[PDB]
Amino acid sequence: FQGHMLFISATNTNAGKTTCARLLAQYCNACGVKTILLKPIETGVNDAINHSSDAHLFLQDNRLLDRSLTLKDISFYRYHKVSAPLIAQQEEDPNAPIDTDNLTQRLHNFTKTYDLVIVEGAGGLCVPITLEENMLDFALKLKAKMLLISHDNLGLINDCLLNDFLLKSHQLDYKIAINLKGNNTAFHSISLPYIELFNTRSNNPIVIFQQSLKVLMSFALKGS
Amino acid sequence: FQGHMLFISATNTNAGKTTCARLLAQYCNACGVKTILLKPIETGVNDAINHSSDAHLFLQDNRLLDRSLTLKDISFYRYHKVSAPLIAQQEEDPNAPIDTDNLTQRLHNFTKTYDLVIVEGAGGLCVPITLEENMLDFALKLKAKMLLISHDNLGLINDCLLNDFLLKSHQLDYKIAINLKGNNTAFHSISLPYIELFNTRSNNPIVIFQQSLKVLMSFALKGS
Ligand SMILES: [Mg+2]
Ligand SMILES: [Mg+2]
Repeated sequence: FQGHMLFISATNTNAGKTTCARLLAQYCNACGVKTILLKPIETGVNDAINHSSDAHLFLQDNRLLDRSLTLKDISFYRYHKVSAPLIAQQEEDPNAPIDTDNLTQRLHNFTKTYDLVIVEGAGGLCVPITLEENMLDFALKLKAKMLLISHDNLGLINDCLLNDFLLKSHQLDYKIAINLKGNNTAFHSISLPYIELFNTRSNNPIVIFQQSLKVLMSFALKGS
Repeated sequence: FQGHMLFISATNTNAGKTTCARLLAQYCNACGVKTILLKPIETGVNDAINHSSDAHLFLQDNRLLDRSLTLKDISFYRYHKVSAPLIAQQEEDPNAPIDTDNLTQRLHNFTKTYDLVIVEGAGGLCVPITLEENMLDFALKLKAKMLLISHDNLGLINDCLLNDFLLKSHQLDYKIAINLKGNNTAFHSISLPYIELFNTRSNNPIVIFQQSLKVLMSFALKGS
């Protein structure tokens, strides 16, 4: 086959997509699985003045494999507004709706040259990209596997399970992984006991990202 | 018929269930719709030392209609742990799993004496009560209408739509209302434009709670 593709979404903005994506791509590359990081859509940016957007961080990592990469090779629709992409596009670029067919082509072209293509979304599964499509729809069009990153705070149970319900209702392979931050041991006392129970009762368990680099590389690469 | 019943859930703990419930019951009572507030399950409490839990606030309001009410008349399963109810119950009261058949009886008994029975949940729709049931399951067993309160911050779009997807997938009447706090005008610039779009495209619109006291009383009381 050509390279595999893994979409990274989240329970909430700031849950840890970018941190986790970069740690997973680093692990994969260290294991000889040639992996690129892409941020096709990004809001809240001003590239004239700031070089630490998600796409810039991914570009830094990516140039360790290809010096010739530039920002426009890995991020395609970029907006100043800190909002859903649909809204940002309508306000800043009214004559250029986001074209997910184009994005699908561009992202799949990287499966020629990489073993794994990691695609970070924006905003969450239900966040609108176009009038007709949300991030999940985009992931479905890509035929990617899905890694949903959860925050590690009170509330994670509800948030994970809301996403579980949406994902299990669609035809894609997915995992949910909690981004368990340093210095949080309330998690183990408050939320973990339910995660444990859920995992005995579910055929698709919720994992802890930090425990799961090998498992998640296996997931991303398995099969066709 | 006997009195109507409205369940109040939320996108997230602290979104504003209790504030909104109390404002809606106050409005209803001022309109001559005799309304009680119930908090059947509550975690994170210590009644020996603190009298400002949700049940205590509801009791304050409720005693304006019935001096004889006490806390145990309106809240039935109460735990110290700040966690999902299932976990709190398993740790603090291992021999008494929450009995939603009992709760259904107790809550319906209030439809004899009230025009509207408002029931606040805990935690969120997917938060576990028993091994088999979450808050949504409880609401379904009650045959209540559902009011889902959303926070007003960036992220509300995703959160509302995740809940929308779950609710529309089940057989109940529901509304989603944003608790738009004082001093937030970012909402109108960032999130409202999408809410507006969504509402033109949906047969069940997302409303703003503060604009909607009349509409929400109408919703709660309509029909059987
Ligand atoms: Mg990011
Ligand atoms: Mg409350």
